[PDB]
Amino acid sequence: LSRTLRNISGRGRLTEDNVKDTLREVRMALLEADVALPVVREFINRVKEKAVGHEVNKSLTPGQEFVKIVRNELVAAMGEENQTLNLAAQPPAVVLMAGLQGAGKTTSVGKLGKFLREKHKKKVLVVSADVYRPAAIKQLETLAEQVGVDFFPSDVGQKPVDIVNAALKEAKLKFYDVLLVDTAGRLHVDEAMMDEIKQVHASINPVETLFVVDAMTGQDAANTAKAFNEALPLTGVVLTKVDGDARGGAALSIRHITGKPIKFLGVGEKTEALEPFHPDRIASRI
Ligand SMILES: Nc1nc2c(ncn2[C@@H]2O[C@H](COP(=O)(O)OP(=O)(O)OP(=O)(O)O)[C@@H](OP(=O)(O)OP(=O)(O)O)[C@H]2O)c(=O)[nH]1
Repeated sequence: LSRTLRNISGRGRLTEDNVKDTLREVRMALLEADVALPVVREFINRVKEKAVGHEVNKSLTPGQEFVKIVRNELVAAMGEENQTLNLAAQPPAVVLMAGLQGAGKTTSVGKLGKFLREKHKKKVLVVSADVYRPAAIKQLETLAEQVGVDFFPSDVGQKPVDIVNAALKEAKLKFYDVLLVDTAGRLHVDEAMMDEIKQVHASINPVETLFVVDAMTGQDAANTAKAFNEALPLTGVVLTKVDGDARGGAALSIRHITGKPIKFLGVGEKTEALEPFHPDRIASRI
């Protein structure tokens, strides 16, 4: 894939124009076909501009220089460096989970609770404002018991905004380092549901607003991301179901469309299947 052609120009000191055109065509084709990405035109142009600017042929290792340009533009396209959760402000840190139904929001709250307790030694509250989907509040409660985080009780009778305000009060009164807020989603982008997410965000003033999206959705993930970024000040993105996306380019798309970093990757169904996103790692893998 992107590996194979990039290997063929790993150590070729000639870099003839046909060799550049052939390498660029397959990277264009693999980005376009291997995944649902349509902004490849911008990536190829930047790689072409840098190659002319840095005079790759002048270098002792022109193919290595050309691949270095491709990797560096890939790392930049994916966010340059890992950005962590916004936990250096004043406790409690409020993290709002936003996204469509089926993206993986409830599972990700459990994943983040495990990650925050085991790695950052933090006290964590989880609350669910999903009074619309059936059994969802119990689903968070069960996940909280599995990951060792505390749960704030919620009921279908309550209205989402009231639930979040009450949990924030517990988080401040009991000195919780982190409050994780799970929210209801719809399966397509819905304005009414987008209006209620706005009121919940306004009430709790979240330090972190995380957009959870399914990589398997492909191009639709970027469109969903733009709509959420437009109506919410997204601080980060969580890409789920990576373990089941053979294509693998929802990542590059989202950072381009939103300008917001991917902070975490969901790589499975279990609570430990969370991995922090490192653009320089992932870029080297492919
Ligand atoms: N392969 C994979 N699937 C994921 C991942 N994250 C979430 N899922 C799927 O999402 C389901 C649970 O998360 P959801 O409750 O649906 O997420 P949301 O609906 O957006 O939040 P919400 O409940 O509305 O608050 C899981 O079902 P199950 O846990 O029953 O397992 P299985 O994969 O076999 O089905 C998974 O199907 C991931 O990282 N990798």
